Amino acid sequence: SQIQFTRHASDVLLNLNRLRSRDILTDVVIVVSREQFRAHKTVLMACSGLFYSIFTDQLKRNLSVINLDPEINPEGFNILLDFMYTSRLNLREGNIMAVMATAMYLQMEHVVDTCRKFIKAS
Amino acid sequence: SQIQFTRHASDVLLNLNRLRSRDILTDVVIVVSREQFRAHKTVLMACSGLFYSIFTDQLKRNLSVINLDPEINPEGFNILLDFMYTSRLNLREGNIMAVMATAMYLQMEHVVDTCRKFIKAS
Ligand SMILES: Cc1cc(-c2cn(CC(=O)Nc3cc(N4CCOCC4)ncc3Cl)c3ncn(CC#Cc4cnn(C)c4)c(=O)c23)cc(C#N)c1O
Ligand SMILES: Cc1cc(-c2cn(CC(=O)Nc3cc(N4CCOCC4)ncc3Cl)c3ncn(CC#Cc4cnn(C)c4)c(=O)c23)cc(C#N)c1O
Repeated sequence: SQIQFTRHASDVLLNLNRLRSRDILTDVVIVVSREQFRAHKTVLMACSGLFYSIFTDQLKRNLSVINLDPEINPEGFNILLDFMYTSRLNLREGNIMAVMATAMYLQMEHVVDTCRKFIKAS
Repeated sequence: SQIQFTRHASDVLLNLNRLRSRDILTDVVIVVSREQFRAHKTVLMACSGLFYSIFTDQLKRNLSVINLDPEINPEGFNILLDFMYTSRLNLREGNIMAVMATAMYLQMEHVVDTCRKFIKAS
């Protein structure tokens, strides 16, 4: 019975990305080898099984720094972080393997499955 | 050139609402007369000109309690808060005026315009 606003969720996500771009209310830095990326824990939890499992635990919920596995490619992480905030996944031949492995680690199944589709289509 | 995930933003918003329902990483209580509502400031900012203007200001960004105008109907606020987190607006004959006035106060134009449409259609 409710009126549905079909662009609202996309508009929210765009505004959340705008807040990230201005470092407004970001509450964690994710450290990936020599690079650092600020984010909102709520968005990370919404998009990643790894981050969900980390921050749901009261033991870890208040952490302000998360150090990822040093084997994780920073570019691959950046691609996925941008995906979380945009719904747009930049997959190429040159990044597919890194992106797929990073998405497995972050526990992002739809991206992993899309990577499998990308592989099949080339 | 990016692959588009058409359900991702909706899925993010659903997960943010799930976090709200469990009081996970909520960072503000909004006080509306005798009622209180917990939320994520980032979502409020993403959906409301009033909350955007409040929390962007470094003077007010860290506030944990916001007291709304005592004239604001708590039910009307609740309807709009649920809209922010769901994209679904519960407009009825019995709540339209309160919802419209609350949306004006919260600076949520698309809802206000939809309220104007609802009035025109009855
Ligand atoms: C929106 C979105 C979410 C997830 C995704 C999020 N999460 C975390 C999660 O589930 N969070 C929440 C769950 C609930 N619940 C609802 C009520 O019932 C219980 C849960 N409530 C609030 C939050 Cl924040 C994910 N967690 C796991 N996976 C799966 C995976 C994987 C994988 C791939 N390879 N490997 C090794 C593992 C997800 O995809 C997401 C992945 C993608 C992708 N790709 C995506 O576009
Ligand atoms: C997604 C969504 C947003 C807004 C809405 C949000 N905001 C706050 C805002 O604009 N936040 C941000 C803006 C930017 N910028 C992008 C780059 O350029 C600058 C801005 N970046 C990040 C954030 Cl969080 C709104 N603020 C104002 N209004 C308009 C109004 C009104 C009104 C109605 N009656 N009265 C008296 C006032 C909005 O609708 C929204 C309203 C609705 C509705 N209905 C809706 O479904």
